[PDB]
Amino acid sequence: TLKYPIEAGIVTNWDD
Amino acid sequence: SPKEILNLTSELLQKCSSPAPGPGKEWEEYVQIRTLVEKIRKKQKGLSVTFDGKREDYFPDLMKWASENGASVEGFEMVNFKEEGFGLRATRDIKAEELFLWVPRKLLMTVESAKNSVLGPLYSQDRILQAMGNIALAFHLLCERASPNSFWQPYIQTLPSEYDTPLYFEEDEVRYLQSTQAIHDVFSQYKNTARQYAYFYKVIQTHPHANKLPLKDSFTYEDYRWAVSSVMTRQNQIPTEDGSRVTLALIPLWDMCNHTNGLITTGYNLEDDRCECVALQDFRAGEQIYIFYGTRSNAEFVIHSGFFFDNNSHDRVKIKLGVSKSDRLYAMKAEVLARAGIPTSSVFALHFTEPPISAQLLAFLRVFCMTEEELKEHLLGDSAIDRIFTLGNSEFPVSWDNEVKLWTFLEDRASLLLKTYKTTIEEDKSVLKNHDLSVRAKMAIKLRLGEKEILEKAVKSAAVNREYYRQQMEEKAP
Ligand SMILES: Nc1ncnc2c1ncn2[C@@H]1O[C@H](CSCC[C@H](N)C(=O)O)[C@@H](O)[C@H]1O
Repeated sequence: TLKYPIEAGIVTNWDD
Repeated sequence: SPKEILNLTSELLQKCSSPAPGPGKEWEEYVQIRTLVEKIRKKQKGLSVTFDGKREDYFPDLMKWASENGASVEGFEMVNFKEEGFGLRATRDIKAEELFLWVPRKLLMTVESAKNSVLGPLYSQDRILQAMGNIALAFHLLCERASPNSFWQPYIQTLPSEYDTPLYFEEDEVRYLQSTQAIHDVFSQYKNTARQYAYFYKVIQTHPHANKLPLKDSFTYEDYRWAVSSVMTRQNQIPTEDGSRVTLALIPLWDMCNHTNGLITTGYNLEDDRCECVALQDFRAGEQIYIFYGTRSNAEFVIHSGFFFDNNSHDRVKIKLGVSKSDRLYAMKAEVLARAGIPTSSVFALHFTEPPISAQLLAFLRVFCMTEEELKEHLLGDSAIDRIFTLGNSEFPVSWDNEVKLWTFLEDRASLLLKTYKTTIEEDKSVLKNHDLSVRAKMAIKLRLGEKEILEKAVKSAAVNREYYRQQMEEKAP
């Protein structure tokens, strides 16, 4: 459906 | 004393760069780190930049700025919604699937605009900034916040001044989460944030490519806690301008929408170069407009979004399972799992919504409980459908014996996890019912209660499946 769905506040890795 | 802060942050950097401590050492390490972070924080004067007046006073300027740069400002207005914070309220009836909100790329704060900003020189030299797009976005936000005439000033001045991510929890609010699964990710967040603050405070104060940063003057722990919390609660993945890759971004105006259950109805329109949001449902005039953020767990909503979402249909709890190398059948089980695409040891989830276990977990449990003969027969087969597709399907057991073994294991393991919690389900409900609790305390107690409700559902589901396959074996004629 959506070619580029946007997840609000998508979880990312913060372990540098 | 700037030289004292530099010495305290050097000490903080070293502490938060130690290896992970063993089992049962995590809480005391967190307390060790909180002690030093708080001593630094109480020696500093909060956020380096503050805005006089009320948060709502700045929303008109946000709407005007958004409108002048091509965004939608018609049909909704910014309103305070009590414990959900501010949000959008429809001014007129909005039909489901109607396009009502759009935000051109020029309004966004991205890793790309970070690169072309005053942070650019330091970005090109710092290894962490180049690797961590979310950290780069946090410093982009801090740099523009400290800039008097930033293009994004109308957006930054309407952002919250604090959040309910666990970074803001008091010690005893985190203590409510002792013996939960979620607390380990809380520990990690605190240690990561403290390490990053100490590292970058040293860099900003010493690196020559940071000499012109607006943060060399003032850069407090509260600044960095605010920046990373802003990013983790609001950041998004979007395609790059050509669409060949993806990037992280803050999306003004649209990110004022609060969350409800549903499906994602926001997507990037590359042809018109703008984010676009269609109505998740019919919203009548005067009703709050909600979107669906994503299929995240309540641990993720608490830790990364700073709220607990009641009746989260996607809620789940993490469980770690693996084959032991002490298992005399380790090699065969590892080979079957590899064929299935499953690691020998990994983190699975137990789900609130039926079924409590995914196809991946069911497949793992079946292989873990296979006899030597079942493993040999499985490896001898070569139908592509049998690598994983049937192996994870409830209606295609290896054997009724295998089912009884795996459900017995899962029942016992979920029961074991329940026994390790410091409180029971009804003790939690009594706290929530009879105690006056802060917002953050309620989030913590609801979170630990939710974990146990999922585990008890898994216990009962494993038990009824164990009983069912035991019955099928008993009813089989001799
Ligand atoms: N269903 C919900 N219940 C409680 N808080 C919610 C919520 N949905 C979103 N939020 C809040 O909104 C934040 C995401 S940004 C959404 C706008 C925000 N309410 C604001 O005033 O700026 C989250 O971090 C959380 O604090």
